Amino acid sequence: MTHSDKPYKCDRCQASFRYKGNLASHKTVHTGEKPYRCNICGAQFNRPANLKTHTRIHSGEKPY
Ligand SMILES: [Zn+2]
Ligand SMILES: [Zn+2]
Repeated sequence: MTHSDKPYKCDRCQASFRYKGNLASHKTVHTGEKPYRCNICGAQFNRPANLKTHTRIHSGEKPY
């Protein structure tokens, strides 16, 4: 058993909410819809998975 009654909570800080609209309202507080940005190229990503795959090219440790 575990505590869980806020399906719509900010997965960035302690803040939590039971409504999706409220979450969006709270998101305005952070002011920065750019979690990850590639300085090398300039691409913006909302997920680290894509960034990890993107780093694949930048992965300098085996040129050939
Ligand atoms: Zn937050
Ligand atoms: Zn890049």
